[PDB]
Amino acid sequence: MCPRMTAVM
Amino acid sequence: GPHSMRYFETAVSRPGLEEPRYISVGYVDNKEFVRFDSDAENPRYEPRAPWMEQEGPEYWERETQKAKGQEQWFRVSLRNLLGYYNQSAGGSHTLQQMSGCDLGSDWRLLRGYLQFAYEGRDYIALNEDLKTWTAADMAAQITRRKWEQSGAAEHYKAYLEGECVEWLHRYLKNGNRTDSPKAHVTHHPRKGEVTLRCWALGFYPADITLTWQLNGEELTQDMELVETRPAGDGTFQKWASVVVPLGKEQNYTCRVYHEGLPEPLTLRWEP
Amino acid sequence: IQKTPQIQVYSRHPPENGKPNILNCYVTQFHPPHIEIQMLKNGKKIPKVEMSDMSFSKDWSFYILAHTEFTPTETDTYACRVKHDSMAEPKTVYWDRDM
Repeated sequence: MCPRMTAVM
Repeated sequence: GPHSMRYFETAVSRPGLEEPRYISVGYVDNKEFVRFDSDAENPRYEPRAPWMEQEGPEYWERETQKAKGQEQWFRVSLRNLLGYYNQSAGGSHTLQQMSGCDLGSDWRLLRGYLQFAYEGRDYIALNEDLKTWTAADMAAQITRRKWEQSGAAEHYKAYLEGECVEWLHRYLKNGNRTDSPKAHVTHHPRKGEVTLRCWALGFYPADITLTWQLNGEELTQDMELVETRPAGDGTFQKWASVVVPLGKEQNYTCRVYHEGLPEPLTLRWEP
Repeated sequence: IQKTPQIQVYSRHPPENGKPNILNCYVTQFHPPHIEIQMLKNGKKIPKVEMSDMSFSKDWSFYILAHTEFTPTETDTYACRVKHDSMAEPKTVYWDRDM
């Protein structure tokens, strides 16, 4: 289960 | 024993290439089990270990659709980072990520991870408490403030304590080994001197220690070694050597320490 | 910044003259990940050289394993040649059977 990033850098 | 899952992700921009290349590698217990690559013909998450094949199509379709979001997320972040560091166009830039969870022998969460590196150097990281961020660079404070106001740490804490753990359990069950080293000493002339080289072969995992002792105390100076290296078959190799007077072969003893042994091995040159 | 490739050239199995084996070129601790790797027999490029996929370790540095079939003789020289942005010139590491 790979992660899902939210806010960009 | 303890267990772990990891996702290593990379985005690379090159001199002319128009848009970045995105690679994601998944590890269970420090071994690769899934991989995605935006360069491939039909970019998708692919199984990289035989035990992963028992997952059906909508597993792979869900993972792949996430990897396409990540690809865009990294593309935008590479663009923002370019301006934070006042970098001009026409360079090569890299963005990297490590995320995952560590479990103890009781299969409970020991520690979560989420770290980022720009240009191969630490950029921002989630602290062990999964609530606050560490960011050293002055350009990185912009990102730390954005992620604090948006509360992004809560999203990643939920993932690390929940999905990371539960899907690792599922992977562990479906895939539920160490290989002990076989060691030997070799003989090489140096006129009036000789080098003895203690080999370790066929061991897994990679962590290992090789020492030489002169009928007593360890030899730290005088010790030539190599970094542990893959055989290519899943096992690893290493050796350590010392220079010795030609008549003193048997006053030197090699020790081999590895997590797969009942106790450390002890061996000498035997002609 | 750029990180200089460390290179090891070695056989998968203890070498024996006249016996098939695998020759490995292990390249670690380099950045950026773009890199060229060529394996050589007596100065000539060995065709069919298998290259592992792009991977990186805990410290963010990339590593690559290259390997190819070979049969050691007493007189054949095998080497690995690596081109990377951290170096002005390519770096050649020669195979040493006893190492």
